[PDB]
Amino acid sequence: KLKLKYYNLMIQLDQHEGSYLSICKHYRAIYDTPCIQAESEKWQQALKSVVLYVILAPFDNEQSDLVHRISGDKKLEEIPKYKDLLKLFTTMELMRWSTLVEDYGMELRKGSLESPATDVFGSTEEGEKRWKDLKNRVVEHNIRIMAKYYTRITMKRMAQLLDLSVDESEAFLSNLVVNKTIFAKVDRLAGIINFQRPKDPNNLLNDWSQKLNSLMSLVNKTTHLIAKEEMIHNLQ
Amino acid sequence: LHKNDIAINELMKRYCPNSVLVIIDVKPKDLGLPTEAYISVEEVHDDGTPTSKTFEHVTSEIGAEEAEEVGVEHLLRDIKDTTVGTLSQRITNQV
Amino acid sequence: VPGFLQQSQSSGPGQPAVWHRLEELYTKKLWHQLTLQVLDFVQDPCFAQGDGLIKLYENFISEFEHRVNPLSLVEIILHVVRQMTDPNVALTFLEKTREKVKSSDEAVILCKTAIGALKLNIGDLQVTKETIEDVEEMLNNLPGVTSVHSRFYDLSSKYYQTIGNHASYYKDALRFLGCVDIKDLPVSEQQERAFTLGLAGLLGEGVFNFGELLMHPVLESLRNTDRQWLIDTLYAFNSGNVERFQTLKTAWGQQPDLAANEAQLLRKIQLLCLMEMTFTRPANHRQLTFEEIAKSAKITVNEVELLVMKALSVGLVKGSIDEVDKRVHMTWVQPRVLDLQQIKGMKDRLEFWCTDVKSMEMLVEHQAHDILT
Repeated sequence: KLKLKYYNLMIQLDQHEGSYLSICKHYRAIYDTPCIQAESEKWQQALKSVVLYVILAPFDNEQSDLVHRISGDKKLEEIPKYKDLLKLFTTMELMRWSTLVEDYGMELRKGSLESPATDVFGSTEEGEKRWKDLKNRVVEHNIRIMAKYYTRITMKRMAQLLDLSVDESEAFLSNLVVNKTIFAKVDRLAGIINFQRPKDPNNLLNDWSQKLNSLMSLVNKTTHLIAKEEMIHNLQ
Repeated sequence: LHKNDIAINELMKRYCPNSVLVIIDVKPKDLGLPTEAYISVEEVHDDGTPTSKTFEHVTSEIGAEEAEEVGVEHLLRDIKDTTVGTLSQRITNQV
Repeated sequence: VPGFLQQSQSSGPGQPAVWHRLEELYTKKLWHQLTLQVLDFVQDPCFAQGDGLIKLYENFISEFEHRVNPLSLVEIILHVVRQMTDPNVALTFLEKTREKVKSSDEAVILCKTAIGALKLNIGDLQVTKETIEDVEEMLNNLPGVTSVHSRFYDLSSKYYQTIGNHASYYKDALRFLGCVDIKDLPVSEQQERAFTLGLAGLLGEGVFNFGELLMHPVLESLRNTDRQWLIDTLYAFNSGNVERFQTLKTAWGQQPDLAANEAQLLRKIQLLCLMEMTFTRPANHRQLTFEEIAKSAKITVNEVELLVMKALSVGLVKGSIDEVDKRVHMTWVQPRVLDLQQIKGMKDRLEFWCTDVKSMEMLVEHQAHDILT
């Protein structure tokens, strides 16, 4: 099983400079060595190191089912840091970034396992790179739900909700809009900025096909209405 | 269907894993596509009663393949066909 | 063998009277009227040292008779185990009765429920979930007896007593609430039964309201005996939402277990009003304002985001929030209950659709009826 141990040598190369995506499936490949173990500290530190790099990689469709594959294991939930990491991902909503600093600032003092703090905060320049990356990931997590809910928003309310200056809002909105993940509309002078929406034909697909897509349930109304009616009437 | 029709399916469940019973209608009257389809399933209930069988309605459609099309398509000899675009859609708007 | 049942023939005054017939029942070699009469003596409360001695003769009966269902053997062993006071020797004998009896009717459902009923002192948590999971798996075919499903609720309720996922207790107690047909037991037990049921069902996080099943007709008579502060606060969780007086009144009525879930209930009603505010209005007109939510939920303007968006995660509304004017635009709705005089107005909304389509469509083909011919 030495070839499986060579993966622990290659994770230094993939994680070294530019690739946070390459560690996704490969940190799950190094996770197979503790499966044969017969180890305690390296096993537990492998659970946290493999669950704590989710913030490192940018948001992608592969990242969702990725963390869903590791989610549900009986060994993983034993760490309260996994409870916070899962809390922010599921259902989203909002949590104060200072509280996120509280839970992620105690991981240096936490342990037992020092390996996550060695990969993340072990290096000064790499730690700061993952500080600003964490800032970009949590603000993009806010933008993801908010953009789908806009419609429109205000600039000052965005500043107090994101807990950062208006120019930092325009900076995070700039590098997110060049990623073409969300098409925005931003004017700071009037105070009215907005995200989405389609932006469709729209006179045919949106208004027609969706409204009469609800008329599918309207013409199917009586069909399943008399169904469930007879269902509750027969059994009693 | 009277309440006794359940045990017929429960007897022939040894023949087929799931037996779907088809109510039909010999005399067309109302309201539309005739007959009916009920599948044998155990849905229990949200009230947690001991499991009882209330047959779920299966949507039924009329179709054919080749020769079964030949017979009836010649046997109509009744109304214009279709005609597409004029009377068809508006009579369907009535019905 | 006869003298073994003769020494036990007299359990006291009046017992040998009917026992003269009991001993004449096995002379004719009929074990069934004997089964009903012996089971009646076993059901008859006694010391009981009579059933402990005679169970060997009843075991001898089951030996050569090879037939009689284990159901009666479970009914007698649950009476004897109370006098034995030791569950371990009762588990060895009951599992012996499980392996020594076989019939077309499944004996695994009645034996595992008897083991689960005798497992309360083990105390719990070790083999419980395994055999409790096996009960309803073997009950799936064919659940026509209706008797053992209440025993499945017994071992499942005692499985819940570890607390234990409150949200699951209402589903298990629903199974019991539908299992037994006629209550045939004093309401004095079912008033606290449906009380702690209302507590564990209301405090559950998975169910924010479910005001529909709060009106279920078999439990509403049990709620009539209960004090009306619980029914009124269940109407607050049915509609509400605040109604700050009633959500406090349930703290006046029930002191324990509410202090932990109180903030959860407040969140549940704060996401409950969102469906009812757009549902009550004729609308839509589905776009609301921040003043409507912040005044009703009496929460700060910064937390209405978490408020409405959590309801988006619950699934009761898909709507979007317009944050320029801080407006909230609802979409669709989560249907919950409704009411009397609503079937009438429903016929009004229908019959209007009837005369609409009838008139207009009869006008359409009124024009083109000529040209058809």
